Parts: sequence; structure tokens; C-alpha cells
Amino acid sequence: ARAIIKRRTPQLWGAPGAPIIRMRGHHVVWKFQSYDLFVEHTHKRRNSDARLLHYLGKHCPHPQKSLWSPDTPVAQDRHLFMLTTVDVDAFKYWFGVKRCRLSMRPWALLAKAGLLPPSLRQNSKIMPKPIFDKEQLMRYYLANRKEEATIEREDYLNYKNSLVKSEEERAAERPVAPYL
Amino acid sequence: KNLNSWYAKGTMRGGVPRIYYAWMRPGSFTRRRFEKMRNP
Amino acid sequence: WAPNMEWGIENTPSQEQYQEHVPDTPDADFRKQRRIQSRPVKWFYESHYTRTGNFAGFQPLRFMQRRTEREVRWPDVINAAVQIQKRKPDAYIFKAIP
Amino acid sequence: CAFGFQHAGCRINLKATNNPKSPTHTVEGVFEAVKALRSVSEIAASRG
Amino acid sequence: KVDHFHANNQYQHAWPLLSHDDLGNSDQSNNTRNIMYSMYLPKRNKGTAPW
Amino acid sequence: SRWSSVWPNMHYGAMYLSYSIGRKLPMKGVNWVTRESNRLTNFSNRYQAVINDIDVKKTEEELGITLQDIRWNDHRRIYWKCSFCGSSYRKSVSVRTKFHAGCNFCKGRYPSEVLREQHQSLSLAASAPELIKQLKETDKKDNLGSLALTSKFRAEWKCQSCGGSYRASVRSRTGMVENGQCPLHPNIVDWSAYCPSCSWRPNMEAIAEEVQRTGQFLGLEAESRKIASAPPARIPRRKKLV
Amino acid sequence: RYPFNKRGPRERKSWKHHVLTDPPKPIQWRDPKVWTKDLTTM
Amino acid sequence: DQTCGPHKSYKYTYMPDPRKLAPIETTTRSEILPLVIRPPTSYVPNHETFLEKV
Amino acid sequence: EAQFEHLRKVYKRQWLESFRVNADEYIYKYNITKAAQLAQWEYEMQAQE
Amino acid sequence: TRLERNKANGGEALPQRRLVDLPGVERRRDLPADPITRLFFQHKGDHALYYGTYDNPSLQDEDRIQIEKREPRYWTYNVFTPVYDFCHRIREATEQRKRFVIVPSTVETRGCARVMLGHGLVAGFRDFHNDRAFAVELKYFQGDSTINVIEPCAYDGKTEFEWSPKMMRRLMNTHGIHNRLVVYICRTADNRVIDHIQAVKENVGGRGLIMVH
Amino acid sequence: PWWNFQTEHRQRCVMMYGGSRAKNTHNANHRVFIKKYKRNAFPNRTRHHWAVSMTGVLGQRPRRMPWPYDLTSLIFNQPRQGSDKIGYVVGTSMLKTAVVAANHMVYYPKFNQRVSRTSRFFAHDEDLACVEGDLVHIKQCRKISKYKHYYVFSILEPNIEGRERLKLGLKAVPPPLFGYPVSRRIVKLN
Amino acid sequence: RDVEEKRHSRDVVNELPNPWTDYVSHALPFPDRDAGYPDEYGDIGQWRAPGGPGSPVKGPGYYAPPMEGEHQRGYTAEWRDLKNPMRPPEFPTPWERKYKQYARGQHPSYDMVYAGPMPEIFPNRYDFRKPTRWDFHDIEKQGKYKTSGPY
Amino acid sequence: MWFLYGCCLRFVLFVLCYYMSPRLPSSGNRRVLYAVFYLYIFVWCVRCFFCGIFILSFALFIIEGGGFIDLPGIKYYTR
Amino acid sequence: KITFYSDRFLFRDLVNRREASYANVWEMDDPYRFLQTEQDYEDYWGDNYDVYRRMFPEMIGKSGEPVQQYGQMPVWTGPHRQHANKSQHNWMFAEIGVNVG
RNA sequence: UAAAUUAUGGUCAAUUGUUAGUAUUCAUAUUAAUUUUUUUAAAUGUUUUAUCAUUUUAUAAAGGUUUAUUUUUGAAAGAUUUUUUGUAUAAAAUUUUAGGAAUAGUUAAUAAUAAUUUAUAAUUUUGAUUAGAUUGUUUUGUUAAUGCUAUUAGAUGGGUGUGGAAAAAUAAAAAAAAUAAUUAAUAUAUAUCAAUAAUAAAUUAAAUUAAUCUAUUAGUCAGAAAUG
Ligand SMILES: [Zn+2]
Ligand SMILES: [Zn+2]
Repeated sequence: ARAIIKRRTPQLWGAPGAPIIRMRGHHVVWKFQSYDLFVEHTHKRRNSDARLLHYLGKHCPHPQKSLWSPDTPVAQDRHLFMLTTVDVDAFKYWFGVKRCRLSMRPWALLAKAGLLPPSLRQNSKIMPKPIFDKEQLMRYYLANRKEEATIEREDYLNYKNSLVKSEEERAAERPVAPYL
Repeated sequence: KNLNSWYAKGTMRGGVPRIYYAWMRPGSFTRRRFEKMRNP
Repeated sequence: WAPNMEWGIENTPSQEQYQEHVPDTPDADFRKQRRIQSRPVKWFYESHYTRTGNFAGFQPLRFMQRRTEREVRWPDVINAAVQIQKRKPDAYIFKAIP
Repeated sequence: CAFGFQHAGCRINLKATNNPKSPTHTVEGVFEAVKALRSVSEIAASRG
Repeated sequence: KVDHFHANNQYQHAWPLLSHDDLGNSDQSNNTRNIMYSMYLPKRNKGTAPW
Repeated sequence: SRWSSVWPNMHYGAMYLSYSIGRKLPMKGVNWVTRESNRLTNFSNRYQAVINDIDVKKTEEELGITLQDIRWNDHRRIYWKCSFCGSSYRKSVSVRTKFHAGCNFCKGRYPSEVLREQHQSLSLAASAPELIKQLKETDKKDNLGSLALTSKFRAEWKCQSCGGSYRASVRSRTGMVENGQCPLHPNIVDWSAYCPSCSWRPNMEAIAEEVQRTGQFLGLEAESRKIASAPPARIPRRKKLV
Repeated sequence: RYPFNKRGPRERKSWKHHVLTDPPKPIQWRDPKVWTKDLTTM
Repeated sequence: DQTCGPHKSYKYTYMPDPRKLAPIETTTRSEILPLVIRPPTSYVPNHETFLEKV
Repeated sequence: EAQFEHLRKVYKRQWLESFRVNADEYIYKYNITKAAQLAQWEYEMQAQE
Repeated sequence: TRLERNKANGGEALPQRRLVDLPGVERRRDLPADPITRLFFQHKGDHALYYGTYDNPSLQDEDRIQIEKREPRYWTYNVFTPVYDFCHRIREATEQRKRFVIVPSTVETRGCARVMLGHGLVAGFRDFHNDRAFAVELKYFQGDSTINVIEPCAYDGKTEFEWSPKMMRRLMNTHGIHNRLVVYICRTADNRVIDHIQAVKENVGGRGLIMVH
Repeated sequence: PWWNFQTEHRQRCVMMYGGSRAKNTHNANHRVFIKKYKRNAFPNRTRHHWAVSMTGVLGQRPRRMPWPYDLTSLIFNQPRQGSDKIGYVVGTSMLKTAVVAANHMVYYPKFNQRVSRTSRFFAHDEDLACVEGDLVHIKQCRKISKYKHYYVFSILEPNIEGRERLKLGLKAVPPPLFGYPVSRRIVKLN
Repeated sequence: RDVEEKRHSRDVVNELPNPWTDYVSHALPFPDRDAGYPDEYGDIGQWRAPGGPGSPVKGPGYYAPPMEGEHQRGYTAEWRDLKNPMRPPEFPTPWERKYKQYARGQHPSYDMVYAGPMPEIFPNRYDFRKPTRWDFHDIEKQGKYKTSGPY
Repeated sequence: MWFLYGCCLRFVLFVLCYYMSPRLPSSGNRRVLYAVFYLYIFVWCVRCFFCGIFILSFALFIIEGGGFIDLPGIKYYTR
Repeated sequence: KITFYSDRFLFRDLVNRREASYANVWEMDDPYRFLQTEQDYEDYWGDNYDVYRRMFPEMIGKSGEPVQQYGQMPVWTGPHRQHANKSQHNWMFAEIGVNVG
């Protein structure tokens, strides 16, 4: 949409782009390289602020030691730690509710967090991608079926409101004699 | 709440020694003129 | 119970305490007015409550001071009083170490 | 330190470029200040 | 704020001490009790006590 | 150029890189000279396996340094050969007498750096000679037949497909891991039983066998095997909140 | 003003060898009456 | 005017402290996600065929 | 991206069923505060009169 | 506040009637002041409609001089104030070894005076309700004035120096020694005039009025 | 870092534990003034230039600054600054248009003192009531012309003397006796 | 999805809350409490505390009436529960005498203004001159090249 | 420092080497180098001093200003 | 401290002393007539850890927050990513925001 | 016009120059620098599309500005079976120069007006217009500290008026409409104006992967140190 495009730096569409959970981090000497994880738009100006939405955290790509805990005889604890600070709740509001695009290195991290499922590009090179066929796919659903009366619930309380005002303890909000 | 430690104060002058009073000045230490009624 | 306050004679290492590397001999460190130094584990033998803490919320005035100035402008041999350092000989005679 | 002041600090002229400075004036000034000083017990008693 | 040479927001919160390599003071095997007081704990001005 | 200056990375073993003027000078001027109480060979009684693991020819030929010219704490960067395994390195007698620092591969002969001997994880010969035949011939198999099945020892082996030398962990081969470490793949047996290029083939066999059997490939077949085989008896389920 | 106009740093005895040279140097002929039982320290 | 220079070379005694050199536990990623390579396929059998293709 | 868009909703069931509770509670507290400062303005109006 | 919870227990159960008393016992007395050897007559309280203001005074004490106000002329002058002139009245009198000063009378001038007197820097003061003046009797010791120095917070009036409670807490903290020595008078937001010690014991800061010690 | 000492510096990339990352700009540079004119030849007429300028705004010095805490914020709560402004309506001669002259607050931090400042505004007044002097309230809106973003939002006192001066016919305010300050000795005789 | 859910529910270790996924703890934009920030004067969060005069006001815990409220008209509920000192409390407690007086404010105060000097009751131990690098009988060991100070 | 024009050291161009006599009580025959340089299109003349030495003919001169010398009016000296 | 007490600061204490009587002599003078609050008792018996340990058993730490493993978020892609959560490190994440930390 | 404390409550303010009768921010100091040292950079070919077309990819060249630069869903995020809405240009505060005065497509109302509509119009000494330096309002330096002294780079008119917004004639280091790729952060000698290295500067050695570098100047009357 520009007469003379900017060549290394075109994104898909538009001047202020969709929000994206990028994980930038300044390129200097590897020892001095840690990653500014942050929400922001696709199409930025040259720096990381003018469409910065909401600083989201920082990652240490350099695996550090248990020099904050004592020397356990526990392996998985003695292993190096790789640390990151998220903004879990503003990530949920941006990603979940405002729908910002989750880039792939940041996703590679949050996958390790446990927020998001392990990404598309954590490819176990060592196992092939799948083979889809309708006969077996329908034969299974045939075999194991789940009901409308167990699926509509989860649909509701997983994408719509889930605070079930327990019908019994809605009694505490239905007043008594002086106004009943 | 007074993060000035009393335990790290005073500037060291090498060997120059300066007196410090444990409690009160050596003058006001003794009180004979008043315990012994030697007064106008 | 006193804490194990920082920047003692013992806590600090050489290049900080003095301004040369000084051996950490566990025997006969005369410059720390020390005679021997058995080094059992830091906090093993002392009772547990005594481990009060580590205070260092002050100035290491031996080593770094606020608003450093040459004490005596003249003669030029003077810095702040935090620049204690012996004399650097001319070309350094390195013996053979047995 | 010849008086024994462990916690003190004297400043003269605001800076050593401010004239007049001289060994005479320095010694005279600091001793004059130490004279002008009032004790705390004297401050108190003065206030009764 | 972010990814310019002078990042601020990654220090704005508190990150434990990264000792992954020699960032200058042999940070990775040298453990730095006194180096932290004198050196990396920020200060009230040059030389003042560790804040 | 420019990136010559960049320091070589130092990990969690490497102490002082000595990579600048004052970083070497005050240590440069230590003009060591070997005296008869410096001489390592005077001290065979205490350091017998430090004497017996010196690549002496490799040393003298390359270095101009003699077995006699060796201190018991010699800071010079000489070559050794492991007397347990038989790999070659360039290590100074100082960091090997002060610290028991040695072969980057016999570093892990013991299963876990932290609890090194407690492992009652069984040995190699008294447990699985089917590795004793695939391991590369060393004449030290008499001792390695006691390496634990759980050892990270990057042991070299004979492959069966390409016959060549492939080096893998004794644990990554054997499969079993000491209770409570980072466990290894469910199929690491089938993906290190062969060569790094010839370990591909023995795999996709059972993978296409099911594409054929079912007309469809979906990795969920192992899962469904576990549910069609292993019924959970009483797995406590939490009181719902809804 | 500028310290190195009309001439550069006087390199004079840059190693100042008099503080080094020891034509009299104790040898195997240390005195067993004035040197230690090791004959290394006086 | 500061035609002279700094007023102290603040340096720190390197000293190795015995917790950083304490033994880390490791597990090479080729013990969790094994690495192997695909023997060559007909469309790309050679490592010159490969580069001709890419 | 069936799970990846299953979540983009779940985090609207979670970020709203939490903004519900928390704006409820912010108003229950800012209401005590709003009401109390309002009462003080009324009282200082009395003492002024 | 703890010395009243168990001193106000004297409430009977009945909310009883309050007793009528003599025509007046609840009226505030006047403070004694000899009428013949005097600075100004301690004017009564009944004449409370005769009292004018500092700026515009009544016609009282014809026998006596009247202080004048202190209001400059241009831009180039600092704008003095009663708090400035009271501090330099007192400074000059303690420098002249006077006894009574006739010192301007504004609410925070006698504010400063009542707290100085509480702090002992002054042998006494008196408000004759003289709309303009009031008299401060100075205290001496060993020949030298007890008010060692007394400064206004501002040599100007156009510059009010509100003191942060932390500012006022870093005066009573001399290098780790708690020091209520130099007394600082600041007029809070509540239209009270208090020293910095009661100002930081209640964590409120006020306009800076004077420093004194 | 800033709190570190020159020789104790190692690494200008990161800040290890905490603190303030910032570029120690070089304020100490002897900015200069290259005289490109002669003391009698300047291409300006009023304010000649002969030494370096201190440049900026919210940076010049004496450090004047914005202060909202003035008459306006004492009387009115505002949504956004400048909304409500009270003044002596001065100048209305543009038909249906008023010029309201009301003050703001210019605080000098260094001195610890203020000076509020004057400004002749444009203020629409449909129906031409106000006369020069009515103390009026003026509020902001959508713009009304090039220059009037305001409208006469009330009167606080109408110049009743003036309104009757018009009713009688005279000028509601006599005009200033003299003009702006000049430099020429205008010799008015008779 | 179905086969994974089957195996997941077959996993016992599951069915626990992962508090990263389960709730947005504080979804609004602002904290639930003033967190060390500055104050009206700039007294940065350390030089201050919450609850002082800068807070929102606390309001009168009563009603502010005109003329005939508490001036001898009658009495509120705060008039029967209050008790005169002579008659005992309803319920017995074994209050300490010392705390009774303390609570009241009549205890003879023993503060630290009254604390005399803490004297060196026991002479500590004689401090023999520990030798330094400025106590060397011979100006040789104290050269410029060996001794830069006594310790 | 008018002609240093703010930089720490300023380069100029030899023209004349005339000798001026210092200010009393001092005595000498001080070497004043009348130099020039173009800068900011105007070209300028700089009467300077010489404390350095000269081996090769070089109208490259590094005028850095210094204190006062026994010569009245020469604020610039050589590097 | 450099507090200056007015001439009659001690009247409050003095009438409390002139009037306060004691059930018998030993309540009149016992060594714990100074100690009024738990601060007073700890500042007294802090040196005496044998008394402090029993008296203030709360500063003694016994309890804590257990190390509680979660159940894990389930993935739909099945074993084609059942490595994808598994590295040779631990991964520690601390949430921040306006509210926490 | 009352003292009071249930005893350090609310978290560090603190100024280190050898001068030369005396008055006075004013040579010599220290701090931050600059002068000064190659451990941060770097490449060309944007990419799809149905095709001589078209969908996608919008503020670093300067341009000299001090009453100044301001704006949205309709693009996109973005989810359905259809026609679906009212949120935008405005401002407001702060504006330099020794000797200071006049400036101009003009001000307001009408107006979807008037290249010749109406008029006592508007800017200004509360410092206007011209001209001059200058990038405009959380980044520094010093100082115990009001201060003093700093911060970059980005918007330089309209002319077929495309687009959501003209910001659009080459100057990332954003994966750019199929998971390409991350076993990757490395980048050769190429550059901009950033980015303070002399990293134990001199006896005991580097649980390394053995990688770059051979390492130096000052003074010598005052005042550390002098004679030929
Ligand atoms: Zn080995
Ligand atoms: Zn093979």
C-alpha cells in the first residue's frame, strides 16, 4: 500500500497492525543478550515503543544455576534454570480477549510456561506429520460418542460464563421475612 | 528507620588518635565538692 | 548477637582490602594480625541462633568513599584516603619458585 | 582531630577557590567556629 | 523503554542474579558476595552505601 | 577483523579466562622452575593413577616437557590418556591434582554428578553383556563391565548397520535411568540402537506397518494401546467445583 | 605545557636494571650457620 | 580541569566460591529428543543433488 | 489451532469471570471510600455553617 | 488518647440534665496585667467588638507607640511579613540584650511565640489583645541569649515553603542521633501552628514559618 | 552503571542487578557562537544576537513551568486544562465576538514562586451582550473560527455603567490616550 | 482431542490446578493496594506509609445532625453498654493487675529515658599490643616496597 | 579559547615565524607562529606560539590552547 | 537522643508513683516491673535463647509451603509433542504486572 | 496560649583543593566527560497473485521550525444466516537574541458567497512581524541539595487528490498471507556517529572449549624527589 515499499520490513497489511506478542531482544554480545517479551503491533515504527502495547516480561536465554537455592541431591533441581517473567494476566487479556498474534519464539517460551500448548514449530523431526482419512475418523466417532447433554455444558462454561451460582446457595440472595 | 548504622561512622585518620568518653566527661566524673560539703 | 558485618578484615579479600593481591595463607597471615587460621565450616560449630545476618548497608570507606578528593593538593602524591598502595618497583625481578 | 571531633565537618568559604584563603585564615576560622559552638547541656539549660 | 540500547523495563522488576559467564568479573565461578555490595547493588551516588 | 577479541564463552566449570593484560601479567611473572620437591615422579605413592595416565610421548614430542620435568602441581597444559576409558585430552597437572578434574567423558561414568556412588543401578557386564559385544574394543572392558546402566558415559560402540563407531550415553543406550533424574525418551533404545544416520530405518518399519494396517497414520495408536490394555483401577478424582 | 613537545618520554633505564642485576648472588655456598636448615631463608 | 586522571583503580579479588563449581546435572537434548538423519531419498540421493536442488 | 482457539475463548471466560469478581470488589471498597468521603464533605459543610 | 478512655468512664447510665450554674463561671478570665506600669492594658474580652485587625487596628493604647506594617514598594523588593519582622525584632533584641519586645501580632506570629515559649526560647509572651502588637519577654543565660539563632523560613513572603513530612523528619535525624534541638515552626493545613516535632508525630507538614535554636 | 566508578566499570551493555539504564550524554562540550556578522550590521532590527542561545522549551532557564493550580482550578473542576476561563472581557468590536483576557499559572521551581500570566482570547458571544469589562466565564467547545475555541458561558458581572453608557450613546469605554510605544519623537503641536 | 483427553484423564497426576491457566488473579488495571509509590511531596514509597493524612478520609462513624441530637435529648445505644467503674464487669476475666494499670495509663512508667549508663561491670581483658607493620624495630622491614601501612 | 572554537585541539596552517619579546621581568626571544586556517567558510588568522620542535617542514600544526606565557596575547600552543 | 524535656515532664509519672500502691512489697519491687509488652520481654530475653526459644516459639520456623506439583495442561496434538515440554533445564517463570512483585 | 510517653513508628541529606594583605560563583584539584585506544555487527534479491494487470505489506537523506505537529474502523486483530449503527481535525499550560518596533492574501460574522460582501477588523512592548541560533515538554553530569547542566532520533507544502490513514523513490534485522528455518543468537572486515576496557598491570595457574594478546610514557625549586 506504499509507492516505494520498505524492503526488509514489510508485514502483511496496514500501517498500525494487529497486536502481536513478540519477544524481541537487542543484539549485542551473547553474554549481554536477554529478551524483552512484550505485546505489540506488527507494523511498528523503527523502535519498539510507538506500537508497544504492554511490556509482557523478560527472558534469559542463558540457563542459570541454582544460586538461589541450596545444593540439593535432586537432579532436576540442580539442572540449570532458564527464567522468564511474564505478565500472565495482561497476556490473558491481550491474547485471549483482544486476540493478539502469538509469534513463534514467544510461543516457544510460553509453551514451556504451561499457558499455551507446545507450538507448531517445536517439530519432533523424528516423527512424521499425520495421515487423515475419513473412514477411520468417522469409525472412531461412531465407536466413542459423547452426548449433547455433556458437551453443551463444557461449551458454555469453557467459552461462556462459568460461575455457577449454586442453585442451593442462591438462597443467600433471596431475602427473609422483613422483606420476604 | 535510621539506616545510618552507628557501627560504621567516623573517618579514619591513620594513626591520629582521638579521645572518646565512655559515658560522661572526666570533669563531670567526680563530685567531691557536693558529696563532702566543700562549698561556699 | 552481632551480625557477621561485611568488609571486616577477614571478610574482605585482598584486592579490595589492600590494594595488592595478598596470599590467603591459612597459616601466619601477619597483616591481618592473624597467627594461624583453622578454617572449619562457616556456620557449623557456632550455635544456630547466632547466625544473625549480614549487614553491609554502609560505606566501605577503606575501599570506596563518597566524594573522593586528593586530601592534600600538594604534593602530587596524595589521592583520597582510599588509595592506600605500596610502591611499584622498577622492572619486576621474578625468581624461580621451588 | 586535634579537638577530638569524631562526627563533625567544617566547610570554609563554600569552596577553596573562594577568597580569602590562607593557612592563617583556615586555622583562625575553624577555631573561631569551635569557640562559637554551644554545648547541648548548655543549650538545654539556656532553655531551662 | 524496550529494545533500544538502553532497556529499562527488564530491570524495572526484580530479576535474580545472572551468573552465566564472565560478564567481566568472572561472574560464573567467582561467587560475588562482596562484589554485589560494592558493585552491582545500585547506590545512592558513586560511593554511597548500597541502597 | 573484529570478533577476534570476543572472549571464549565460559561455563559453570571454567574459572578464570586470563584474557587481558592484567589478567595474565600478575600470573605471568610466576617464573616456575622444577626442583626435586616439585618433581611429580617423586610422589608416585600418593598419585599413582596420576602417574599412570600421562600421554608421555604425546607430551614430550609436542611440548618439550618431560615426565621428569613434570611438577606434581604443574600448571603446564599437557596431554593425558584416561586409564579407565582411554580418551585423550590436554589437561594440566595442577587442575588434576588440586581438583580431581579429568576426561570430559569419564566425567560421567558415574550416573549422576551429584550422587556418584550411591547408585545401586546395576553394572554393565553383570547386567547386559549384549552391550558388552557392541561396545568398542578397548581392553578396558574388564573395568567398564562395571559401568552403571544409568551412566551418562559417552561410550563408543560398534553399530550393526554401518559397522562404524557411534558414541552415545550408556544410559541413552540401555534405557533405564536412576530414580529421579531427567528421564530419557520412550524410544531412545530404538533411536540409538543404531548409527546417527542408520538409526532411521529400524524406526519407520512399525510406523508404516500401521499406515498399512489401518489405512491411516495417527500417533495416537500407542495411547489407545495403553487404554485398551491398562485400565486404571481407582485413580482418585477431585470433587468438582461446579 | 604538553609534556612531550621537543622530546618524548625519556625511556631512561626503562627497566632500571640496577634494581635487578646481582653479580653477588647466594649459591650452593650458603652458610649453615646463617641460613635456615633448608638453606633458603636467612 | 582534570588533566590528570582517575583516582583509584577499583578492582575486585577474583576468588572461586565453591558453589558455582559444584557439579551441575546435565542431559544432552539428544537424550530427550534423539537426533538421527534420514538416509537419502530418490529425488535427492547425493549431497551434490541436494545443493543443486536448494 | 483447535486448542489454540479453544484457549482464546477460555481466556475470556477467565479474564472476565475475574474482572467480574474484581470490579465487584473494587466497587465494594471504592464505595465504602466514596461514601465516607461524601459523608465528610457533608459534615464539613455543617461545621462550615 | 489512652489517658482518657478510662478517665471518661464517669458517665452515669441516665443521660442526665446538665446543671444550671451562676450567671457566669464559664466565661474565660482575662489574664492579669498591671494597669499603671505596663506596655499595653490587657484589654478585656467584653470589648471583643472593639478589636480591629493587625492590618486595620482600632484606637486603643493612646499612651503608647504603634508598630507599623511591613509592605514593600516594587517588583525588586522581597515581600516581608509579620513572621519575618517578628523574627528580626527578636533577633535584634536578643542582640541588644533587651527584655520586652513589642512584636507584631498575626495569628502565626503569636503561633510561633506560643511554641517558642513552650520550647523555652522565651521567658514569656503576652497577647494584650492589642490588635497590632504583643510583647515577648526574652530569656537570657550566661550573658548570651537563649535564642542562639532564629531565622525565617523565607526572607520573602511571595515564596511559601511547604515542608514535606519527610523533609521535617530529616531534621530530627542528625547522622543517626535523634535531635529535637533546633525547633522549626510550621503552620499546618489545619490552620494550627506547630513545631516540626508534633508535625511529624502526626505526619502532616505545613507552611514553613521559622527555624530557631 | 552510573552508580559505578570509572575504573570499576567493565561492561557498557547490561546492568547486572538493577538501577537506571541511561546514556550519559555529554553536557560538557563548550558550545560556541561563530560571529557571522558585525556589531553594526545585523539582519534583525529589534533583538540583536551576539551570544549563544539556551534552547528548549520546558527547558529554558529560569525554568518556568505549567501550573494548573490557579484561579481557574480553584473555582471550577475541569475535564481538561484550559477549559474554563474567567476574565475581564476586553475587546468585542468584532461583531458577535468577544476577547476574554484570563490568566493561567507559570510556576518557577527554582525560586519557589509563581506568576500567573495574561492572554487575550477569542470568545464567541452569539447575540452581542457582553461589553468591555463584564467579568465573564468562558468555556471551550468545538472551534468557532480560525481563532475562537471559546464561547461566553456566562456573565459574572455586567458593566452596568457601560451598558448605560451605550444606552445614552457614548463609547462604553473611552479609548486609550496613547498608542503603542514608538521610537520617534512625534511632535504634536496644537 | 478425544484420545488425548482420554489419556489425560487417565493420568492421575493431573486434575490439579495450574494457577497460570486457571484464573486471571487481578484483571483490572490497578493494584489492590498502594505499592511503594511516591506521595504528594515526592516522599518516595520508602519515606512514607499508608494510612496517614494523604489517604482518602474515613468519615464520621455516626450521623451529623442539627439541633436536638445528643444534647440532653435522650441517648443512643452507646449509652447503656457503657459502664461506671465501680460495678463489676458482666463476665469474669483474670486480667493482670499490671496490665490493668498499664491499659489505663496509670502505671509508673519505666522508660528508657531513665536508663542510666551501662557500665563495664567486668573489666574486659587487657589488650596487648598486637604487632603491626609499623611496629618493626628496624626501618628496613617498613620500606616503601614492603609496608604500605600497619595492616 | 575564542579560536579553538570549542574543540579540544584545532588544526592550523603555518604562514610566518616571527619573534616576539616576552613581558617583563621575563626575557627571551619567543617564537610566535602567525598561522591561518579555514573553518566555517570564513578563513581565519591565528597568531600562536611554538613550544614544540620542528624536523620536517609541516604546515600541519595542532594548536591546542594553553595557559598564559610570558608573552602578552598568545593563548595557543603546539602539539 | 537530644530531646529537651520541659521542667516538669515527670509530673505524670510522679503522681502515678505517689498514688500507685501494690498488693504487697514484692509486686512493688520485682525485676520485671519494667517489662510491659512482648517487645519488652523479647528485648530482655533475647540474649537468653534458652528462655526465648520456649517463650516465643513462633520465630522458630517449623512450617512452610510444600513443593506442590501441578497437574499439567493437556495438549490435543498427542505424542507428536509429548517431548515438546521436556528440556534439559528447569524453566522458572514469575508473573508480574501492576499488581504483583 | 498544655506539657504526656503507653518510649528511636513513616527506612541514610550532608559539603576532605597549600592558600599567599583585603574585597569577589573564577588558573593548579576531584567527578562526568572529550583528547584515547576495533569484546556489536552485519550482508544482497521483498514476497506471494489468476498475469503484459491486480490482491497483501505507511514516517531515519536534508529541507529551519520558539503562539510549531494535531486526528478514526472503514484496513487488520475480528469469531455469524442477511441489510447494523452514534466515539475523529479542537485545543489548553510553557518559547530563544544586550542595547526592542512596527507586521500583513489580512480578524469576526454571516457562507457549504463575495478574484470589487459587510466593518470603528485582527498581532504586538504581557516584547509582534523580519532576520539569528535551535528538534519541543519521564532518559544525563556535578552537587547534601532548590539548581546549574543534558537526551536522541522522527512530520519540510500542494499539484488525478489512490489508501484506513501521504508518512510513500534504495539505506529491518518484525518472519512478511502453506511449519521453510531456529542444533539458533557467528557477525568480514564492514561502519555509523554511538558504546565508559589498562577486565588479578605483576611469585603459586587457569575442576575451560585453550581462544585474543607480549603490554608502555609522569615529574625531580614551591610540594615526593637531584647531582655531574
Ligand atoms: Zn576418560
Ligand atoms: Zn552405525
